Amino acid sequence: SDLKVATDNIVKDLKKIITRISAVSTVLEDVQAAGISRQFTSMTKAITTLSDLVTEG
Amino acid sequence: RSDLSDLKVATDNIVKDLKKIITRISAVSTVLEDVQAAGISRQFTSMTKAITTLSDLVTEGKSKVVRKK
Amino acid sequence: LSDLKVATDNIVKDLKKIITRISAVSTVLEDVQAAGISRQFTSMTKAITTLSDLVTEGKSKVVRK
Amino acid sequence: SDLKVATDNIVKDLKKIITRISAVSTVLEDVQAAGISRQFTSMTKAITTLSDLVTEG
Amino acid sequence: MDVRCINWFESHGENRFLYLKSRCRNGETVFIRFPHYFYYVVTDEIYQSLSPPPFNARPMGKMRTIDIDETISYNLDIKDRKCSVADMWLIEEPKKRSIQNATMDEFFNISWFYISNGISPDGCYSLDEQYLTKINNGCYHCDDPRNCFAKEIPRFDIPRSYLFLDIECHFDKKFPSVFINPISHTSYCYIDLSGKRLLFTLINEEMLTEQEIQEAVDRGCLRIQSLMEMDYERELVLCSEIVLLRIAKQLLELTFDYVVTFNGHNFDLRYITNRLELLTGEKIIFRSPDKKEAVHLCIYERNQSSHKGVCGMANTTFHVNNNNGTIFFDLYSFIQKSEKLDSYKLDSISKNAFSCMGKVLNRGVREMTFIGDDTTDAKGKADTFAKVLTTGNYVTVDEDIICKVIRKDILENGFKVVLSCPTLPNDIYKLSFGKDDIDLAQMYKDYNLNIALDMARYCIHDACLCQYLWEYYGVETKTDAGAATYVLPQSMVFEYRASTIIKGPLLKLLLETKTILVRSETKQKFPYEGGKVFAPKQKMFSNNVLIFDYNSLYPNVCIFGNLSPETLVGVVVSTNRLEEEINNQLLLQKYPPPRYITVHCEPRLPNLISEIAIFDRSIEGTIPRLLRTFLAERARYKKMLKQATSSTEKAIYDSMQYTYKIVANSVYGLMGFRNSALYSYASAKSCTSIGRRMILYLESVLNGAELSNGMLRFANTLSNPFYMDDRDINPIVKTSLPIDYRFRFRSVYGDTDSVFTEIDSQDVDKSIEIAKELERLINSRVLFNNFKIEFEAVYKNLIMQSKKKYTTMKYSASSNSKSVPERINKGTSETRRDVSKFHKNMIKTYKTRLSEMLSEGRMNSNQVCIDILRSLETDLRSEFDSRSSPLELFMLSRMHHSNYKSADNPNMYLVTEYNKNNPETIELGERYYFAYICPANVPWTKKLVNIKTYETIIDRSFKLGSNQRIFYEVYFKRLTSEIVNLLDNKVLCISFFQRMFGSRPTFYEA
Amino acid sequence: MHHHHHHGTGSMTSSADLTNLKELLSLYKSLRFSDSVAIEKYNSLVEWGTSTYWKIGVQKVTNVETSISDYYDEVKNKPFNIDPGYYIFLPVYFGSVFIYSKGKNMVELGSGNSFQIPDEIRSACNKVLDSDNGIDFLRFVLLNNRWIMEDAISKYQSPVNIFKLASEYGLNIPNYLEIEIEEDTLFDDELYSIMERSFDDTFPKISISYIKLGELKRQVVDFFKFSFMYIESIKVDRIGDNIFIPSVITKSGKKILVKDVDHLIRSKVREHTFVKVKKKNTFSILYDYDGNGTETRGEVIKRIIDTIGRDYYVNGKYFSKVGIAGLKQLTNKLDINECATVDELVDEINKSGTVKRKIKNQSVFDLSRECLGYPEADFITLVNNMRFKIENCKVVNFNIENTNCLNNPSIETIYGNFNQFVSIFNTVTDVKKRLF
Amino acid sequence: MNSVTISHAPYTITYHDDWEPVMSQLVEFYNEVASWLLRDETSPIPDKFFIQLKQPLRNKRVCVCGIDPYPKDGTGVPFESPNFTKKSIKEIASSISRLTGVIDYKGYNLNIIDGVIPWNYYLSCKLGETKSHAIYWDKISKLLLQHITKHVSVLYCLGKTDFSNIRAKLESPVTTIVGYHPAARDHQFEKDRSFEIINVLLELDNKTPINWAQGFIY
DNA sequence: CGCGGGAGCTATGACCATGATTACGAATTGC
DNA sequence: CAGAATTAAGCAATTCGTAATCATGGTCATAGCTCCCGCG
Ligand SMILES: Cc1cn([C@H]2CC[C@@H](COP(=O)(O)OP(=O)(O)OP(=O)(O)O)O2)c(=O)[nH]c1=O
Ligand SMILES: [Mg+2]
Repeated sequence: SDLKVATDNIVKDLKKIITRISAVSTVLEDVQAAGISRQFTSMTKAITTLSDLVTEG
Repeated sequence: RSDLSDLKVATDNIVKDLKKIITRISAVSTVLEDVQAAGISRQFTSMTKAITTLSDLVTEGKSKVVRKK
Repeated sequence: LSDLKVATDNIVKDLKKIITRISAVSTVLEDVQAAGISRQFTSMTKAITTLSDLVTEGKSKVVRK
Repeated sequence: SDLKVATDNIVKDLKKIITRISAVSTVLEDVQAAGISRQFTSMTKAITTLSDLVTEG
Repeated sequence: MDVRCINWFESHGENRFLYLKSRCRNGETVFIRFPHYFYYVVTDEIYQSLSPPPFNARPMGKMRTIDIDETISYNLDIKDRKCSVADMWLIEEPKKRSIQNATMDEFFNISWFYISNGISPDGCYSLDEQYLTKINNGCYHCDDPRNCFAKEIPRFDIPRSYLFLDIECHFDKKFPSVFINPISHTSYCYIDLSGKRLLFTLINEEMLTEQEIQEAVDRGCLRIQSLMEMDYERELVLCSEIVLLRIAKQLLELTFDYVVTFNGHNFDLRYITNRLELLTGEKIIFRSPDKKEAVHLCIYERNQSSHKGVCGMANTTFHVNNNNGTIFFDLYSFIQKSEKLDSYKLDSISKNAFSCMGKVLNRGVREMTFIGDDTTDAKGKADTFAKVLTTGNYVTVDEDIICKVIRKDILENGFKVVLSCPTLPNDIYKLSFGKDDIDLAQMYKDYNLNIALDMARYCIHDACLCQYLWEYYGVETKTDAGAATYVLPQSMVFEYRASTIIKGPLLKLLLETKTILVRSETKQKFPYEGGKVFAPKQKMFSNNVLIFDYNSLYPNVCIFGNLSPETLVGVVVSTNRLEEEINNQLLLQKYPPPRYITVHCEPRLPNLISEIAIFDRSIEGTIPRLLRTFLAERARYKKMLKQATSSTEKAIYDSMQYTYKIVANSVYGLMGFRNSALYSYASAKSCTSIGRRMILYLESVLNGAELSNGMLRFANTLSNPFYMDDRDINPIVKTSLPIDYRFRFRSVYGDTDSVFTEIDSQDVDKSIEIAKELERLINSRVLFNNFKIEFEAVYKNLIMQSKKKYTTMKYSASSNSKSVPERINKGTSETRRDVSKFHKNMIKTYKTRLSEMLSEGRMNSNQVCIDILRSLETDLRSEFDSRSSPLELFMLSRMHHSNYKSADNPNMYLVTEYNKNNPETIELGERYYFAYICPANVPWTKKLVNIKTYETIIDRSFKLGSNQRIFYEVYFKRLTSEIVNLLDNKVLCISFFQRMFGSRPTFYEA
Repeated sequence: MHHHHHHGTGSMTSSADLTNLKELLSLYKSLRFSDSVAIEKYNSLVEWGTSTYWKIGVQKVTNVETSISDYYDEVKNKPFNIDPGYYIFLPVYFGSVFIYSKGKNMVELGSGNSFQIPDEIRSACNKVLDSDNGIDFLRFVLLNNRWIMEDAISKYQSPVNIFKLASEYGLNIPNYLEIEIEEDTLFDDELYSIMERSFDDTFPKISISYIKLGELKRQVVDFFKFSFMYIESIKVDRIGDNIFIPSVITKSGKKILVKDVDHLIRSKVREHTFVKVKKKNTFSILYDYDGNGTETRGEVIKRIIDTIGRDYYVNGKYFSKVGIAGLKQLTNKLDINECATVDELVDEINKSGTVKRKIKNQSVFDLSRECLGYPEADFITLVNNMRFKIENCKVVNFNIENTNCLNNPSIETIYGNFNQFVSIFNTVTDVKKRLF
Repeated sequence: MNSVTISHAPYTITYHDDWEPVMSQLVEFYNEVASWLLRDETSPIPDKFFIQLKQPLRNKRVCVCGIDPYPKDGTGVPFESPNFTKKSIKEIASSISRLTGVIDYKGYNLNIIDGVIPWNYYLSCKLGETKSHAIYWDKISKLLLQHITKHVSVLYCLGKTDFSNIRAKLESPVTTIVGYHPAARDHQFEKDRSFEIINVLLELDNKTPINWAQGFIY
């Protein structure tokens, strides 16, 4: 299961990233937060494509 | 990690690591396209649960930085 | 087929997807190697070497001269 | 058992690629030949990087 | 010698005096000159503290002094309200002086003259003659009014003198200016002491050629060249304008009791005195009865600022600077203060006042012969119509067409009139004396002798119409009762509003109850919740609704709980439920429930959660027994209304009792009014709170109440909602009704004191005498102390579109099932003055249509929405295209004031623009007709903006231009939103309103 | 009937109405540094002047942004050249900047609310305003439950003579120096640091404000570097009895000072996060920034009380811990000798006549609320959801009906200590009955 | 600074450019009132009825309004008498003397004050008569005070009885001070301190306070 | 072979226009 | 000798018009961002 352990490492890295997002996010400036919310909308688009590939095939 | 002067290098590191994560998510998606076009029989219910936890964690990380005023 | 423009566009537009999938295989392999699980890469090495020498003979056969 | 069949499908796709290049390669014209030559150098650079990944241990 | 007080009137300048206008039994007018001097009330130590002694000082006795200030007390313990009893002396000075800590400064010197000398201003007195000192013929001087005005003999009828007048002036422009336009006619109604009513009209002879002047002499009119040639007996007199003005001047300088005009201080008397100053330089000189000081007729503007909002100037009344005793009375100002009508132009007042139903005996091609008597309409309405028909010229039929009177006959018990009317099918039509339907400027452009005599007839109709409005409103009876009740001079009665007219009986009471009200701290205004209004249970009531109306609810609240500023023990407030509970229990143990009433009220401040007001009922306050005086006056005029038979006297006495109800609710409202010195926020707030708890109590008792086996039971017990009372609380009440009458009552609507009790019976007579039994049983058991209700009406087909808005058929308690109902509209489009007559007419017709298709029940709701919206579609498009209906049935109206928060308010800007452009100056408080006017090339407008910019003020001389048109779209928008408020299928209504007016319709939520 | 005017006009022109107009102008010039009491007085004078004169130049205000930045220029974060002349160097402290208006009540910058102050320090401030009527406002700072008079902005008198008179009056002033500047010298971090060391003040100073003698306008200078430090834990240490200042401890061990509670809630400080801290060589200064998280203020209160402890609650600007309340806390709040029984307490309040005046003047509920240190609005909100059974104005039984207020953790903590509140309430009730 | 022709005795009347929006209506009103106005001997000369039409309205922030000129010796400028015999300007000078602390003066003149336009509501009166030309000057007085109170910030009225209607005679909001007249009895004008109230109400409108010492004639 | 110049696609935050919601005051009346 | 002199009822609730505020959508800069070509 290379795919499963690859996605497990992906979600573990992203869990560490979201913990440091919670660390830095209280005092993120406006252009900072705009950029990281742009990247999070890119996140939602990418996981939408990934969900479409695991659903439709 | 402790006593950093400005957030700009910290957020730039955040953004660069997240570019790497977007690149790796697009990579795993576009190799999933290839293994689905190969025609091998797969069962991806646990994969669907993994992307469900992925979407919940991305929503949790997003909701704190969405809106100003 | 006339004027060979469509053929050149067709053979250009797929190879960027090819190198995108090759970088995808590289990044999934990096993701496996950074996960810490024990792996052997013998048949994959054989597949990459036969892909490489087929690519080099194609490169020798696609020369402008 | 998924990455191996993924590279096998990649090998079959490049088999189709090389057969169609050998079919059309009786005339290629110089600038598109140079473009696909730089594409093949980028291909060999990516293959060399992946070979370093598979041979680093 | 016996006199009756006609008028009280004060002179100013040099030596200052007060005068009485009085009439003896033989008919001689007798004047009594009193010294008018300032009145102040100080304590005994303050009275000895003035180093300058007063001119006169006589003792008022030991009178308690109450500091009427409201302090919220978070703790239960309250300082006793100050009750400093001190001997008080009446400081009487001819010159105004400022006294430190002087009390009772809110009252006028004239009321203080009345009450400290014991004089009722409407009373008959045998004057003790040696106190009177004869100045000259007809004028006396009384230094001691206490001993002279000691014998109050009862009423005797006096030869009361009158002068009713309007004038007409030549406007080649829209409206006459004084300087460029002459007087055409001055019509006069000279009622002297001998009692004969001389009806004469002075006609200007510079407006006619000598061929027409000698033609008028041949036709019977009298041509004069001087004052001594003038004969008052002649009906029509030709004269020059200067001689006409001298006759006007010498008539106005006569010591009449009343010179009565309509819009005449503003126009007629001002025009007469100014045109007299222009042509000959003379002025109308009013002399004092002692001939000491003489003033000229100068119409002084008087402005009353509003008491809400930004306190801008809201009403302008014009009066006459008189000092001969004549009550120069403008009926325009009086009917503006009294009546609630769309406009108070004289022809609209004649529309409303002299409206009679007329049967038809003869029909012709162009002449329609109407008959009216005691069978056609109410008794006395036909005398009033015949009285106006004695000088009337044009009669409006069914409020839409104006018909000239062809021939006049006055019957014994009604009228007989022939009208230039088109032939109409119905036999009974409404006849009113409103409009002339003429272009008066057009008749001024082509002036001849026949036109001069026609406008002489119209001018004498207006002059006698002043008398017919005088007798219709009963203004001398209203004046006498207001003078007696409000302890005010007869010329002062209507001119002041509630706050002054309270003070007269208030001063009578505070001298009787030996009490002085003072204030230490400033009065602070808080919003408080008023009387409770219940949502209607449903829109249509097929089933009969009983109306139960408290007898003067807020006065009976104030009398019941002794709600006065002076009897408020204090205000207990709590920010928290802890000190609320502590104060509640410790409040019950400190203040006993019989002697003290605790009113749980609504908090004045947001941090407070409870505001309990405590009132001492051991000694009766000045506000409650002042209300006892006012409801005594209302009760005696109500029982004079009950004994009244003619409709004119019935209308007079109904307006009397309504006025006394209004001034009793003003004794209420002055406690809610901050700038009054009777301001008591706890008393008015607790008055609304007790009225709220009483309407909640009467509702909860009547809702879910059923009648069974001759026994009436209620849902809730009959407990006094504020304390335990000695009367039994058993809802099981024995009736005097038959056993088989088993009917269930429920409350469907309640507005403040009026619970709407839906009985399940539809029989009218049965519901009426069951409801009289209910009124007796509630007044005997459910209510307590002063609280009484009256069964007013049975409401059939009660169409409640919202709160405070309902249309129904009323059957009164005197009326029966066979008796004709009176269609009562309350707050609907027919009542409201900002609603055009076309809007009222289609709301009435579509109300009739909706009522009959819902009463038949044949036809479903969605398709009745279809056909009534399609009928609306064809009616509104026919009105937009054909434009057959005139401008006068699209005229809105509103009151011109200055009370505007914004400097750039569009209504105020509209009136200022019209005052700049037009020779009409719309005064403050004037009701002007305005309509939405747009150019006619504008098509149907979907989305409506700048609606206030399309308003154009409509005048009687205003004519709609060919390029202009009525902006039908916004009238139709209001009409459509009311219509879709009436009926169901809201989604189709939204689509219909969106396709016709581009907007979502306003919808009521129950 | 014309003798009662066309429309009666008040005596606008009288001298008392001129004093009202001059007061209206004075509080119009003082709008940005007045309390809600003077704002309501200004609105009363505006509506009086609008009912009295048909227009006035000033309008009613619904809310005034309380800022004193007209007197106080922009804060310079870079070194600059100071002009020659005489200067009054005054240190700006860390706590919330308060301003004392001419209406004898204390105003909060950024909120405009009137914070409630002890009696002696209000009496000293009122006597300072009685000494000089030209003072616009007195700039104060509330840090660690201390009021330091930072500055005395006045039209005529210099603050130096104000400060010594306020120190004689009992007010707290900095050890300030007044010096000449001989030459154009770059106002750098070293001269700033020795200026701070010249300010012999134990309590933290974040910046320096200097006043020119030639110009009335004064400017705050501040040299710092912005820092973002990881947070180990959040602690409270006790500055007065039942009064706790919030404090923030980093992973390195250096302690970030926190201004008030509402600074900690507004900036949304969470453990294991980054906060904006102004860095000095001596201490750390938390920035007055708004938190960028989506967490609502009530949930920040949730998390902060959950991290610190459930029997801590928010009491205005300081945290407060609940405990078993008795006669000791009531005698400490009454500033009187420690007492064993309620009878002896009645006796000593009778001995101290001004303390007896204080017992008579405020109610039982306000006394029992202040003795346990409950807040105004939170405790009114808690009691406004409860029904009480009561004998003799004493709570025998207390119960709550609505539990929506228990989502507030301060209200929940005060509900936890409501038994001790009932005990002190019955004690103060018995005291008020036995005195009166 | 323009002149418009009048049919009657003041044939040329000179108005400043600030007065221009209301002159087309003033000529219309004056051509109907003047034929009856000029029969009576007017206390100001008709040639100087409109000499305060020459004053600009932009620099004026205070309108001081009397109801009419003096019954005798009206100079056309309100509250000016070169002989200084009039009691109204004498009490005005007394009030300003207490204001400005100026005891030495020979006359007072409100026209020379910057920011103050002395106004008479009714622009004329008969010889020995007060408010005699009221009916002639009602419309012109309304229109002209409408125009003044658009430009000035504070209106000061010198009559308690005479200016009781002044909130109806005006319809645009202006700062209106209905003060006691100087010739009023009880010395109520001595008692009131209205000229400080003018300056305080200007300070409320962020206008320049009137230096009332400019009015003194030395 | 490797990085710079250039160009095109594409989400994405900010701004603006349009229309629906709502406070807000006048007008009116009921009470 | 050359004017002043106080009044003034409350709140509830509906409708309608205007204007500030906000939901929704269209549009436009704008950074990501990714590839095509190219020149040393
Ligand atoms: C008319 C009016 C009434 N009120 C209050 C006061 C009481 C209630 C009920 O009075 P209502 O009109 O029903 O009649 P009511 O006064 O109770 O007397 P009747 O029902 O006629 O006997 O409303 C008021 O404050 N101002 C007013 O102008
Ligand atoms: Mg009633």
